[PDB]
Amino acid sequence: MQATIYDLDGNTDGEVDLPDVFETPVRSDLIGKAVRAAQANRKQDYGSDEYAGLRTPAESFGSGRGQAHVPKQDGRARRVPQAVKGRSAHPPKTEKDRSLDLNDKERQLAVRSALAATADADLVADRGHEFDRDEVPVVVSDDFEDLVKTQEVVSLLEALDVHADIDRADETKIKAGQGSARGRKYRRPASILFVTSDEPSTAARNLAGADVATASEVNTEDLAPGGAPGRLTVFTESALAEVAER
Amino acid sequence: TSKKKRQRGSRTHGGGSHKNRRGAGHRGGRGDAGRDKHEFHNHEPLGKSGFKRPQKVQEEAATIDVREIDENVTLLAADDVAEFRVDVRDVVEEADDADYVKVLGAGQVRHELTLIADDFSEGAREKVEGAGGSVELTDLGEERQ
Amino acid sequence: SKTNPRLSSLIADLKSAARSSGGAVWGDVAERLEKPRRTHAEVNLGRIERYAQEDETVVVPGKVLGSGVLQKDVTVAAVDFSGTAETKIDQVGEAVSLEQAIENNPEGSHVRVIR
Amino acid sequence: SKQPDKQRKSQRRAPLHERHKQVRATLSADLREEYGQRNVRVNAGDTVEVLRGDFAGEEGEVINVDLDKAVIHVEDVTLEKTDGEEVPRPLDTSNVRVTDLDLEDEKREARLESEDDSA
RNA sequence: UGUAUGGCAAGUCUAACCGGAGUAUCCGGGGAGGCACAGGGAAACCGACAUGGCCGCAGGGCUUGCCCGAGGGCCGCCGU
RNA sequence: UAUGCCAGCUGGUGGAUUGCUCGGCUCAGGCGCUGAUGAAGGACGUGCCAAGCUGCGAUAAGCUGUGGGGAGCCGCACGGAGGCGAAGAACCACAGAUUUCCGAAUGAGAAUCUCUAACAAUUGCUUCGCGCAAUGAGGAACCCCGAGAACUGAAACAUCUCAGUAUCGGGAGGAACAGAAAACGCAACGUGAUGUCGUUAGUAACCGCGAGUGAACGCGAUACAGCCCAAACCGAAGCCCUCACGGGCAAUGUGGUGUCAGGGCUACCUCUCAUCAGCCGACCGUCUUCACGAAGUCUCUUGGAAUAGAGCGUGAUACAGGGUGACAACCCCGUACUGAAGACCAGUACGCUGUGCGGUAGUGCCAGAGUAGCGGGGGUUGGAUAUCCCUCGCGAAUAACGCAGGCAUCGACUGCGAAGGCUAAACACAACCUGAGACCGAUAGUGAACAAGUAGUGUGAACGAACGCUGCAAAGUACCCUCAGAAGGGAGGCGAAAUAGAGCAUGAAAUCAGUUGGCGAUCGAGCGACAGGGCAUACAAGGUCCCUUGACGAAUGA
Ligand SMILES: [Cl-]
Ligand SMILES: [Cl-]
Ligand SMILES: [Cl-]
Ligand SMILES: [Mg+2]
Ligand SMILES: [Mg+2]
Ligand SMILES: [Mg+2]
Ligand SMILES: [Mg+2]
Ligand SMILES: [Mg+2]
Ligand SMILES: [Mg+2]
Ligand SMILES: [Mg+2]
Ligand SMILES: [Mg+2]
Ligand SMILES: [Mg+2]
Ligand SMILES: [Mg+2]
Ligand SMILES: [Mg+2]
Ligand SMILES: [Mg+2]
Ligand SMILES: [Mg+2]
Ligand code: NA
Ligand code: NA
Ligand code: NA
Ligand code: NA
Ligand code: NA
Ligand code: NA
Ligand code: NA
Ligand code: NA
Ligand code: NA
Ligand code: NA
Ligand code: NA
Ligand code: NA
Ligand code: NA
Ligand code: NA
Ligand code: NA
Ligand code: NA
Ligand code: NA
Ligand code: NA
Ligand code: NA
Ligand code: NA
Ligand code: NA
Ligand SMILES: [Sr+2]
Ligand SMILES: [Sr+2]
Ligand SMILES: [Sr+2]
Ligand SMILES: [Sr+2]
Ligand SMILES: [Sr+2]
Ligand SMILES: [Sr+2]
Ligand SMILES: [Sr+2]
Ligand SMILES: [Sr+2]
Ligand SMILES: [Sr+2]
Ligand SMILES: [Sr+2]
Ligand SMILES: [Sr+2]
Ligand SMILES: [Sr+2]
Ligand SMILES: [Sr+2]
Ligand SMILES: [Sr+2]
Ligand SMILES: [Sr+2]
Repeated sequence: MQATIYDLDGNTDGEVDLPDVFETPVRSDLIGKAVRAAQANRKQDYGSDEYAGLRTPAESFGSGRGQAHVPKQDGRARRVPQAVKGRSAHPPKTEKDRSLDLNDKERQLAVRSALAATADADLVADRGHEFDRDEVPVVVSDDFEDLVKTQEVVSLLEALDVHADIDRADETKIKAGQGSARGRKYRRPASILFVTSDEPSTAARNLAGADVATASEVNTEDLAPGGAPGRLTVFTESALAEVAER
Repeated sequence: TSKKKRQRGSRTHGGGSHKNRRGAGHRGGRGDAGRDKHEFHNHEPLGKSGFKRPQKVQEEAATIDVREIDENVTLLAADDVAEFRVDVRDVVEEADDADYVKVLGAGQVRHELTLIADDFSEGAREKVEGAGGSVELTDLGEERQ
Repeated sequence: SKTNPRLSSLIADLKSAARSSGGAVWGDVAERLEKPRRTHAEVNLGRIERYAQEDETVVVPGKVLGSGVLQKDVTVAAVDFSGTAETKIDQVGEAVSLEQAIENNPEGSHVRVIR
Repeated sequence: SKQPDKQRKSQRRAPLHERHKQVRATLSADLREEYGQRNVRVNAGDTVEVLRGDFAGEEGEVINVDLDKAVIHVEDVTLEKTDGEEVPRPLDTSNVRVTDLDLEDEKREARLESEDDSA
């Protein structure tokens, strides 16, 4: 198919061949597997102190005093898992491998499939993104990489009738649960992904829910946050071309 | 839901009587204990057998069947096409870390092939010559005597 | 339960064809594809060359692989073909997806199952 | 850091010279334009207007600035004790706005006027 | 050692590690080596059915019992 | 109806639950020695009031200088009194001063004190005098050299295993150790110091050939770096202390040459850019600290409070995180961007000074002995005849010689020079700094969020808890009554709330007081399930139910 290119004013400025990868059949299961792995692979190893609860010479009295054979020290039950202040029976272990392997071919296939989901407006809308547009992804001239002000990107997005999505992402959610006590109080909707070719767009990055990426290393998570295919994206003419041989 | 996930409430978690799952007694001893007594069944019998020659006196041949060569004739266009002439040494993988290259005779030879290798099996010659082909022994191949 | 969305559609389409059109093979292929992956067909070209005949579509209730030589001018239909298989087949004949076969021959006539 | 515990900790355990920034209040429109700053370190001489508590709307002179508890006392912003005595109701500077400055100090005035360093 | 699902397939996977980067994630690179592609024999050493026959399930064909019959079953035959 | 049973209501008790996090746990990056110039640790002091912690040391929560910083301050700790600060205090960084006693503890001795100048003790140098010096002890683990179990496994058990593990003795460093082949032996026309990582591989090897134990060469990576003596031939041409004078060392050899691309000597060609010694001395990067730093505190409504809802508006290379009377990019700290300093990389790289590489011919001049090697006895190892080591005994050659290539001997072939020495980098750990988290959230997570190694236990080694939450603001309850009363009670005042009034957010169950419904002093015990009656019932969140008759009408059935 053919993708329409847009200038920094939001006006049509020619068109290019939408690369074959965008024809890759959408495979949500493979995409989800790839995202599950990237998410797992960044998780840190943890586990309670291996000696926790074991620092005691507590002994059991055995039979004779009308009591349960539970190790005691200074009249207090110690060590055993059923004892308050005792060890943890089957606690988290640092030695545990918390990573997930994924074949290169299988992962690359998911990257391509996520790229293709970006070319389907119905899917992009099913994912949740708000926009008044028929064509998708949004293709823009390489001059986009020269923008500096965040607001100059706002003007372009409004002109491209794609800014509605940023309004959707302009709502933080204060999560339920103790994540808050560990620095995970907020969360917010994922909006537009900007794919450039030289350096990620500094001008578009602070936009609510926006994610910036480069054609050579844009991944499954960029294209399908949380494993959900069809993210509202905006490529750069050069980015769109380079993303073809991924 | 998994089997594990369904165990809460069962008390015994599928072990039968709660007197079963204790120490190594429930296994009849640790590891390969009793391999000649209580648990002799389906166990390689005790004993020594044969010998081993030193690893540096052992030869490791790189083999290939005529079937593999023949099925990929047209594809091996990067190799001579005479009245197909093929030096098997450039065909076989692992030929580098092997003492010699040997052509075996499994399958058919539906073309006239001129094969060059360090050795050939009787059946390999019979089949190659049988389809109007020739077999050429390398200088290294000049050992058989 | 199957996890691949496309495999699920294929099976649903095979069923629809077997029920609506005069097909019986499609329904047969569907039941087999519903079985575990390890039971699915993994066929090399050598087996196709040996049992296939022209103007009789080869139906593989699995995947076709590139070992062996195919000379016959046959249309091979499968769930998937390896890159090499599809290449070798298209040289002397034609490799087609089980989805196209259901469209060109919903009645499932003149066809041979190979595994 | 991004961790809440360390953030609150560094704020509570900050040394005296670092507590000045915990008693800063935004400047009025005029003052912002005059000194090229958005806010300032409230001094016990400045005039301030309350913008948030139950005293929202009241103006007065800052009578005291306590760095230990990072809070300020402002004239007439008081509570009446049981015995009738009138005591100050401490204010967080972030709920306040400076409307006039005490520039008796050459150093403060010079600090405010310079462009490189703020105050 | 099984099983279910998924990728790739006569192949398949990279390990350490290297470059990049949005810097523990991730993108590219890395096939060393592993398992599979031939076995038998202590060893020396030698080295195999891309099919020859008959049954026949599914499925296909036909003029509706008769054909073709993958897989499967019973044999031949081949390597040691 | 008493004693009393069941359920509930009001108030207790109790501290579950929910919410909160000043603490933990784990990972990652950085960094890394201290001490006779008396450390680390301990004791005892030290404040206006001062018990604990923290700090400090008779100059005692501190003194001085420089830079930063700034109108406040006088630690945790929210009192009183008093004081300090524009003579620029507090606070911060760097540097310096002071720094009791015990402590390696060193003049002798001692449970932190005493007695009459002290490197005690062992060493090196030596002006032979403690004159100049060294050692000692500490440190989370890591590291190197020694000593070295058992429980356990083998379903017993002895070889074997657990395991060179636990634990002990000695010792170094920021890392250790190893290391420039008498190597390897994919046997080669091949590799080329050493660690380490991946692999080779549970392979070879071991083993009551049981259970089990278990490499290497090579390969792919990381990092890369090669040199110095002894002797030959020279023979005082030398070294150390001292400002010098002068002294000490040194023919039992200081110093030159030389170090397997062997060397030396005699005779030549040529050239040096190798090496070694020394001078200079970073970039970048990384960790940390710091400066700067955009944009609303607008309207209405609710509220004790607006960060809420509705409306209007703004920045963004900043929509990480935190604070602020409730959900905050725009109120405050910060965050992006840019910049600055220190530490580490590293006295390294580069550059430089001096030195001088190398090659031919001749010369049996030189080249590490209780060694190589063999035998007895042990241990150890995968090491099997073929591991490494200890011990007893025996014991060689001299490069024309010798050792190795997994049994011995001899020959051939290939490799390599032992019995002298040094050596950066890449790798371990986590005390210390910083960062991070699908970790725990106060019976959890550390033993320890609090007085925590606290209180307390034991002669001692050693053992060892529990205790988090008023409120937006102390506004932390004036006055009055009562009382033996700074108690408590009553009334009252504050606040949105005192049923927020001090282990003071919420406030479960067990359970207690009072009380409501039902039962109750002639009656029987798994306490109930299911049917059916009594009595009881504010609303809300359920709205059905009863009787006449009629319609339908299974099995059954007058
Ligand atoms: Cl062998
Ligand atoms: Cl096949
Ligand atoms: Cl080699
Ligand atoms: Mg515990
Ligand atoms: Mg919860
Ligand atoms: Mg200014
Ligand atoms: Mg003494
Ligand atoms: Mg035993
Ligand atoms: Mg052993
Ligand atoms: Mg080491
Ligand atoms: Mg036995
Ligand atoms: Mg061992
Ligand atoms: Mg070896
Ligand atoms: Mg010398
Ligand atoms: Mg605890
Ligand atoms: Mg309470
Ligand atoms: Na303890
Ligand atoms: Na009891
Ligand atoms: Na792990
Ligand atoms: Na049991
Ligand atoms: Na390979
Ligand atoms: Na009684
Ligand atoms: Na350090
Ligand atoms: Na005190
Ligand atoms: Na001091
Ligand atoms: Na000394
Ligand atoms: Na002396
Ligand atoms: Na046993
Ligand atoms: Na026993
Ligand atoms: Na043994
Ligand atoms: Na090799
Ligand atoms: Na505020
Ligand atoms: Na050993
Ligand atoms: Na011996
Ligand atoms: Na050797
Ligand atoms: Na507690
Ligand atoms: Na009732
Ligand atoms: Sr007893
Ligand atoms: Sr079971
Ligand atoms: Sr046990
Ligand atoms: Sr037996
Ligand atoms: Sr190879
Ligand atoms: Sr303070
Ligand atoms: Sr304070
Ligand atoms: Sr691969
Ligand atoms: Sr067959
Ligand atoms: Sr090297
Ligand atoms: Sr020597
Ligand atoms: Sr031999
Ligand atoms: Sr408690
Ligand atoms: Sr009252
Ligand atoms: Sr009836």
